[PDB]
Amino acid sequence: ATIYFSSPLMPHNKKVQAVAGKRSTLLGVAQENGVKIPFECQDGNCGSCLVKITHLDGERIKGMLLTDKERNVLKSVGKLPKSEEERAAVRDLPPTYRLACQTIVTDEDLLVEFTGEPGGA
Amino acid sequence: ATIYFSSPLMPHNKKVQAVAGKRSTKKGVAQENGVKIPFECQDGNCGSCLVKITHLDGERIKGMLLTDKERNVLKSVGKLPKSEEERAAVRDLPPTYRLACQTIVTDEDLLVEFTGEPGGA
Amino acid sequence: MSREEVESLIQEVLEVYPEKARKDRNKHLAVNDPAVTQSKKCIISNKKSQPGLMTIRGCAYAGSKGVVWGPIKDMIHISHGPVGCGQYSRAGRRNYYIGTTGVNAFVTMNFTSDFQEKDIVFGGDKKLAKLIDEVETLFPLNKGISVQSECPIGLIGDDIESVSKVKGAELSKTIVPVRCEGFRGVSQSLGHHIANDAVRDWVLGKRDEDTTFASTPYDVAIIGDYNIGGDAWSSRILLEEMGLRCVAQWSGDGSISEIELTPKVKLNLVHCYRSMNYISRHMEEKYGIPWMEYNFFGPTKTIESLRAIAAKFDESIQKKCEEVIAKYKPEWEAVVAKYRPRLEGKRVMLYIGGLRPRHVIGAYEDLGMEVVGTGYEFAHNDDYDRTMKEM
Amino acid sequence: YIGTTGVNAFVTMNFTSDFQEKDIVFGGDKKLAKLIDEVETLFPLNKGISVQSECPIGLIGDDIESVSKVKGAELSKTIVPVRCEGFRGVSQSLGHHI
Amino acid sequence: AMRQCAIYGKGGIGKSTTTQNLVAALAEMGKKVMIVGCDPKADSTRLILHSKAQNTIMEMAAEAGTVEDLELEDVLKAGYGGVKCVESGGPEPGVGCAGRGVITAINFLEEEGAYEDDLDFVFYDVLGDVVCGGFAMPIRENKAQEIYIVCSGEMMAMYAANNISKGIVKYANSGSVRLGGLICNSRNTDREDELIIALANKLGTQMIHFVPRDNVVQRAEIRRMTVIEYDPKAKQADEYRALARKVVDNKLLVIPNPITMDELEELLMEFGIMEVEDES
Amino acid sequence: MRQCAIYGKGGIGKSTTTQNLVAALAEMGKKVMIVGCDPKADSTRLILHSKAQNTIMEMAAEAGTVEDLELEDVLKAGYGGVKCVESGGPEPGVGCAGRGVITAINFLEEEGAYEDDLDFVFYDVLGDVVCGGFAMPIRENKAQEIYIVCSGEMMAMYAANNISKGIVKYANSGSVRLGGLICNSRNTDREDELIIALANKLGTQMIHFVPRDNVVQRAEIRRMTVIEYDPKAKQADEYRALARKVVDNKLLVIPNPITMDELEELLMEFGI
Amino acid sequence: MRQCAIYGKGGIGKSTTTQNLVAALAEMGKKVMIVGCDPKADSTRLILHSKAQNTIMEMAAEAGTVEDLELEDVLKAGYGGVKCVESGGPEPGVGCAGRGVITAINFLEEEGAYEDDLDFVFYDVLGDVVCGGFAMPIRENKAQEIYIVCSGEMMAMYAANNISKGIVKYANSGSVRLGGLICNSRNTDREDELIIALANKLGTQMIHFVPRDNVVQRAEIRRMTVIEYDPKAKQADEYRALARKVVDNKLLVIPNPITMDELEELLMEFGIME
Amino acid sequence: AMRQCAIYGKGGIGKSTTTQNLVAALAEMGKKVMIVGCDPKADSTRLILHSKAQNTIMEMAAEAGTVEDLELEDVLKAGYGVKCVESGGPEPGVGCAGRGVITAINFLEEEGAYEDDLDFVFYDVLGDVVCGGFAMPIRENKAQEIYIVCSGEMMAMYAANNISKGIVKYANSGSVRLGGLICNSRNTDREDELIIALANKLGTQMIHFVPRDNVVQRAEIRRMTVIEYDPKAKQADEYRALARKVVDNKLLVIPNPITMDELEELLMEFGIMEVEDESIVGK
Ligand SMILES: Nc1ncnc2c1ncn2[C@@H]1O[C@H](COP(=O)(O)OP(=O)(O)O)[C@@H](O)[C@H]1O
Ligand SMILES: Nc1ncnc2c1ncn2[C@@H]1O[C@H](COP(=O)(O)OP(=O)(O)O)[C@@H](O)[C@H]1O
Ligand SMILES: Nc1ncnc2c1ncn2[C@@H]1O[C@H](COP(=O)(O)OP(=O)(O)O)[C@@H](O)[C@H]1O
Ligand SMILES: Nc1ncnc2c1ncn2[C@@H]1O[C@H](COP(=O)(O)OP(=O)(O)O)[C@@H](O)[C@H]1O
Ligand code: ICS
Ligand code: CLF
Ligand code: SF4
Ligand code: SF4
Ligand code: FES
Ligand code: FES
Ligand SMILES: [Mg+2]
Ligand SMILES: [Mg+2]
Ligand SMILES: [Mg+2]
Ligand SMILES: [Mg+2]
Repeated sequence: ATIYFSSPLMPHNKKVQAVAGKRSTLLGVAQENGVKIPFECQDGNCGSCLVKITHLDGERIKGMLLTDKERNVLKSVGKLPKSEEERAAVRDLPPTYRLACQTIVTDEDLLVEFTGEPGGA
Repeated sequence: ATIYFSSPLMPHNKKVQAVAGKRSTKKGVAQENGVKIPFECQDGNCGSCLVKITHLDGERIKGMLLTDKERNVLKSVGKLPKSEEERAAVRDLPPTYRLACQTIVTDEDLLVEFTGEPGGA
Repeated sequence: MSREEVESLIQEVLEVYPEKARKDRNKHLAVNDPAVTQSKKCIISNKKSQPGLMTIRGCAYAGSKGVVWGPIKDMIHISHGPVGCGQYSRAGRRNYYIGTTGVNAFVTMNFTSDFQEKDIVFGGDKKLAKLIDEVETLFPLNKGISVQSECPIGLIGDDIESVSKVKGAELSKTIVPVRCEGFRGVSQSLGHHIANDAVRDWVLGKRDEDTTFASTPYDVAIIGDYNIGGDAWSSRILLEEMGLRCVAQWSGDGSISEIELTPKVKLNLVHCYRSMNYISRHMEEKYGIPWMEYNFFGPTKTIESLRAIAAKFDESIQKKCEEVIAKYKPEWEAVVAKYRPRLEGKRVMLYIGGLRPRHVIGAYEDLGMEVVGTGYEFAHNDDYDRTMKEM
Repeated sequence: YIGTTGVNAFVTMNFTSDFQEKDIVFGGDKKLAKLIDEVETLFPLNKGISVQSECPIGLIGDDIESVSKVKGAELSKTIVPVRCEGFRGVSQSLGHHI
Repeated sequence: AMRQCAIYGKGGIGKSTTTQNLVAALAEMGKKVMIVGCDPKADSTRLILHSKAQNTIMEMAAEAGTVEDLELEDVLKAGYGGVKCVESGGPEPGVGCAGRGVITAINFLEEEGAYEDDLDFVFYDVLGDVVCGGFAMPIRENKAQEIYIVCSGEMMAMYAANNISKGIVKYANSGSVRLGGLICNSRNTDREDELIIALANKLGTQMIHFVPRDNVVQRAEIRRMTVIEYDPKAKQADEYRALARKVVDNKLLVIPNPITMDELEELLMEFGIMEVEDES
Repeated sequence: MRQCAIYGKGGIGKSTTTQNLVAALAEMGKKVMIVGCDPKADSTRLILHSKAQNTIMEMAAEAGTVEDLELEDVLKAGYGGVKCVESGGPEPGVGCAGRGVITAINFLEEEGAYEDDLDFVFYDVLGDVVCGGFAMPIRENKAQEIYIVCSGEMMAMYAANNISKGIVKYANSGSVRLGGLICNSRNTDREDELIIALANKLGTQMIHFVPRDNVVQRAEIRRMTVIEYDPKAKQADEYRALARKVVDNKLLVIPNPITMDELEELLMEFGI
Repeated sequence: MRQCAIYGKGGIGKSTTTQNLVAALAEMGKKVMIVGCDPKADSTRLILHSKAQNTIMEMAAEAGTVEDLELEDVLKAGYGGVKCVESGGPEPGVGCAGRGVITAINFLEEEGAYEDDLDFVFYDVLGDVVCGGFAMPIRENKAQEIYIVCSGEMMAMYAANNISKGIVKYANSGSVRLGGLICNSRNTDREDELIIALANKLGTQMIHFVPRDNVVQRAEIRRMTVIEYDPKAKQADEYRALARKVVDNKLLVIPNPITMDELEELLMEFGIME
Repeated sequence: AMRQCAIYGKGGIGKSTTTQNLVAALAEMGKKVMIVGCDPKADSTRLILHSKAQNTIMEMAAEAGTVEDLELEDVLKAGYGVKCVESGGPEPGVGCAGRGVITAINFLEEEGAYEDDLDFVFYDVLGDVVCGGFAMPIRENKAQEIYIVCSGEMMAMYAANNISKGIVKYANSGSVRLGGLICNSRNTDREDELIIALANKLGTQMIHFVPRDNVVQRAEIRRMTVIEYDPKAKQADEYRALARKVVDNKLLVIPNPITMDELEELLMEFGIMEVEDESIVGK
């Protein structure tokens, strides 16, 4: 899996290789590579690790499970439209915005954008 | 070279493999793979093929030549800021917005975004 | 009848639960109104099971290895992890196949890594490569390997994708890694999705640059029929008598080459929407192959589906379809005449995980029986959209 | 430089592909792969190869990156492809950047 | 068989009224046709559905998550014997390209498969004032095989007709887009029938039926219906039918010869519309 | 220096009204510059007495690029000392039709043609669509005052509503305001009160009413503006009243859009 | 069904002014509801009389998630007409502090607590910074009318300027407009005409000028509004006057932001700052 | 050699004045100090540079296009011998108000301003709320010693309790500790004792008590610090006294935050809040 990290705080976009499906999440890959996504909780409720994820290989999008905890936090931050909620519930397709501490790496190419601000502006 | 095409008109982002440095430009790569970037001239003077380029491997950014023809067209559609014009003149680094019919593929990973509209909105 | 009675029954049944369990389970019980087109406001599905309530659901490994990948006969499927998962699913599903087991077919066999403590502590990637090497000498006639991962594989952080790539490049073999860990997903449905993604990403696009296959305007592919007791063979004989050529069968009695020949085929006939709608949508978007849902449960649904399928071809196929219907009419008329008087008026309750409760309702109604209850362990809201009209 | 020219130092020597009309028309990358094998045969003490591309290489269409990757891993030696075609850039300045 | 058509012209000359009346005539002869409204104001389906300004794809895609989630039945309605109607709509004024809705709607129709086999004609009503952008996309992407330009005796409508013919010849090599003819809508100005005939001869194309003005058109519009249905026995009803028969029987699809601005001025003085001009 | 822009649908008298506007303004001794932002290049013919002023876009393509272009070859003075600029568009189907406005406005700032103690700058802008370089004066805060020239017709009133929607979108990011509704007559009954009804719906006062006559067309053959043709004419003073009402306009109000039925009810209740 | 928001710097009596305002509107046959968007949940204590109303954020975490939350457990009518909701906020340093407002406002629409019997809806929103969920009323068009509670002190006038800047940014997107200024008085000289000077330059109007009193101090111990404690109090009539002008206020304007010097020059002339 | 410091507190209590005067006092002892304004108000370098207002990082980044092109020399202004920077903030309503702090600290580290050519580095951080940006210096281990300006006000102590909650939250992954508490005179009789008790409840010390002096306004109109305006004044002596005990500070403790009830009972103890009873609630 190839992950491209992008942020205005970063002078250059960073390209990393990651093992898919690890118990350690996207937060693991970011922390091992010095990508400074703000992590401010250990229970997955603060929403400060909000990132925008783009599947660069659109043919290779993997079905996943959006847990009830991540879904509720995305609503509390506001980064979950009603159509994306229905898409996840019916088609098991990931939404545009994810929580990095709760995101499992899949076998594809990803673009991860964050602003350095916690979820909720 | 790996190129990821992205557009609201495209249902999925398309990933292609391209040969760097070909005389046929990114316009060539797009047309072989059926990517519908609007091409409405053969002299490179319209702005119809305007695209946004993101260098995903920020370390592997290649120095290039911003041709005076492309520079003037990018200014005629209001897509070349003064800071990026100075960066191209002094550091030979590509600007964010490019003309696909005038863009030479380099040996890196690129994300190419277009709206389906000609340059100049 | 007795809609208010049904509502009161639901309410008095829900009283034993604690507040959380009661509140969640209230969303999952409904009284059918056939006039509704959108099930989700009426009923909720595809949610996590309440802990400690004795659910009937399985895991993603069951939905991937046991459902989609297992029926493929000339491939070897490795249950990567401890021994239990492979042992309990061995030959527990009747997907019929034609072959010599252990030589060129391996459906009823259990290949596993048999993880021990040192495998958990240090990893099983080297063990996986050694296992792949051992499989090739032991079984030289296998035509591909799939690695269905169990819970510890994702829980300890193994890289089965890179091992699959390296070993496949080395041995010129198709090695498909499936990350179908049981804790992923709430039921077998995500196992279906993951298996379909693996098929799309490692198998489907292999005979893309070749054109040696001689196609025909009447080429169809059966999708989502797993030959449970020979169902797919009866469906196949019915389709071939109608004048079509069946190139692929997903995945009962299925071969890897039949899967690879599915892009060439003109039409996709999808018997189960839940398990194989993903690959059908992918094929429609990529190769331009249209797909349709059919039903071969009972004479009424069978005739309706046969006519609908024949409507997609020229008039010779329609004439052959009428010939087939006329030929088979007296047989099921005699069956109905013999058995309907014994079964008339009986009430039946159903509970099967996806598609099949709705799928068999017509067959029951063909014998004078009526379905008081229909239920799904893992169906999504589109399946309920489809089943509300039929109840 | 301090070296033995032709054995372990190669500064004053000219290694070239010598493109002809058939190489201009029919590919050109098969000659490059064959050339790298001959360099290994006749100059075994070299510690790396760089491919400095001239004007026709980018104009006919050639993938010197793949040849560098395929032959580099095969022979376990660094092959550096340089896209320094003369028409790129307005002077020697872009040659430094490339 | 899948005869795709487009109607171009200046804003406010009567493209929508001519298109809907033409389409109503075609259905009367048992022709299954579809109207795609490519005008930004999206009123080219009022007189077929009779309801109101039809909901556009831009509005439906915005209220929903995206275009692929939107339903084909939601935007493509059936009226007047089932002639299918769709409206492209447009973006907010001052934002993006005013023709972006056209690019969005045509892509949605293709992806869904709304171009079903049993359709005979597809008509696009597109504002011709500017050629560029999504308004040139049907020409550029070979979406419309034949083009009919509504034109009047006014200087602007004549100038816009020359601009559209310039677009066709630019894309003539890359596609089958050709000029079908010109439709003269009457403002009751003197010596305009021959003026449009002269322009068509200068352009190298024929001229489709000339449509005299009348107040019966407004009578059917205030009730939100086509003139042919409101009165089938009126002369305008037969005139709209006559325009439709010539459209079906049309076979002269030529590559036009755009003329110079000074030629337009010279040809305007010879009919008395423009007073003769002296530099001194 | 006050920067103004004349917006409106194509063919309602947008050019001739603007030419006679600044012809009267220069009669007061003011220094006014005219920038033609219409792909049709007749926006300055009646103040220069020319067949067709060479557009900046035509000159750049002929002479290499816009860098080689000289200010003298694009800025021509006319009657009254008015500075005249014409920016054409590209050919149909070749890119955005509005690139000419972006190139010209940027060119004029770079050469510093604004700072030369100019009083009024007028942009004659296509108003059929509000997008690309045609919306550029509103987008980039180029023209603070905006006047819409409209008539008692659906398309003319629909165009006025669309420009007002554009003003609202960019109101927060710069001082671009709707100034008034210039109304020209096509000789239709109850047109003065109809457009006034539209204006007070917006909340922006109408500037002046311009009736139709043949005096402007006799001037058109001359290629000389009505004011300079015959200063004693009825309409010659009428543009004087329109010019005087423009220089002395102190109220600018953000517009509020009007829906389709609301505009349809306005047109219907007038008996049309 | 007019929804308003109270914006201002913390410590300027905004929560009390909103509560006495609400108590002033309850008597005159109006059913209103208060939504506490301030992180500290002291904005409904005078109505409910409760020690500390349980916030939506508090009870959502204990009950698992916000889906397992009932409206009758979050919405308490301590006074029969008045409805009180406390949004709550996260602990300091844990995510965005305004995200409690987003959860509560979304929750109330979901359960339909805005139905068929509300005349006024009031939001008591933190105004020190306008971002995240605190700017959510203005950004989402939740509160059409905005009243700023300011003071003679410079930081309060600076806070009023920032809110007006945020209203301008979302003027085109939403109907939200500045409805007026509320001046809460500390015992300093030249205050009412100072804020009138601020309002006159903003293009908006002053609504009222509430002076400091000691009747409010007696009410604090009661955990009650001044209106319910002593309806004959001079402050209690003052709050009726402020309430009556709120209902009968008609002009709603798009504000004009004021620069640093221009705000500063207003302070120097009045002598508030040297 | 570098002692990274931050000053927190509620808006409008005197963070900038006290910080600038203490920093100006430090320069007298030969100390090289850098002031980083982490407040969107952006006036924490006014009295050092004698300027109208320092241009913020957000202003030059927007006017130049991006933060890459920003010269360090344009960003860093030297007045009184002490370097000054202002983070600024985004437009009110969009983004996170603390975004300027995140951008400024990131740019300073990349450009080399934070290198150890300075004895002290100070952050003037708004503490009316603890969120991203304003809590970023605590989270990212960029300010080891935190000093809280607090008055005898209910809101001021509430903010002080909130900032201490932020410190303990990150006390196990970094060395961020609580240096002390600064009391600024709100002209309250019991306030000096009130904050002494608060520091004891929090487990920290009152580093000083600053009395409300009208000589500060006379220096503020001049855009100048109190110490340079009137070195022989006693206000400059208190600022000097605060400076010495800041350097001599060694008690960097992890605080013990108190609850809302314990804050209220502490208010009633010193007479600012009256004694409440449960039987006088309904009347
Ligand atoms: N054949 C006709 N006879 C008389 N009036 C017409 C005719 N066609 C259109 N009109 C009038 O012209 C006006 C504008 O026509 P419309 O079709 O809206 O122009 P567009 O081409 O811009 O859609 C309408 O109000 C209509 O009443
Ligand atoms: N005040 C007027 N009175 C009579 N006719 C006018 C008047 N103004 C313009 N016209 C006519 O209307 C037409 C409008 O065209 P013009 O103003 O040149 O370009 P535009 O399309 O930009 O408005 C002209 O041909 C002119 O003859
Ligand atoms: N109209 C008033 N007259 C006198 N004192 C008031 C008035 N309004 C508020 N106060 C006092 O000001 C303080 C601020 O109250 P509160 O609203 O809780 O703070 P905030 O404005 O930060 O919410 C309260 O202790 C209250 O006693
Ligand atoms: N030591 C002091 N004595 C008297 N007044 C002071 C003192 N320090 C600050 N002030 C006053 O307090 C006001 C606000 O202080 P300031 O430093 O701006 O607060 P902030 O902490 O928000 O920066 C200023 O107008 C100033 O005059
Ligand atoms: S695959 Fe699926 S539970 Fe579609 S996991 Fe299950 S042999 Fe059922 S209702 Mo066993 S989605 Fe097949 C099924 Fe249906 S094993 Fe069989 S009967 S038609
Ligand atoms: S949910 Fe699914 S079936 Fe369960 S383990 Fe997980 S992949 Fe497997 Fe196999 S070995 Fe035994 S039964 Fe489990 S406990 Fe460890
Ligand atoms: S291309 Fe044409 S329609 Fe699109 S923005 Fe430009 S001028 Fe407008
Ligand atoms: S947006 Fe405002 S409330 Fe949210 S984290 Fe940033 S500063 Fe805190
Ligand atoms: S780190 Fe808090 S939600 Fe992810
Ligand atoms: S197609 Fe015209 S510039 Fe590229
Ligand atoms: Mg129309
Ligand atoms: Mg004109
Ligand atoms: Mg409060
Ligand atoms: Mg400050």
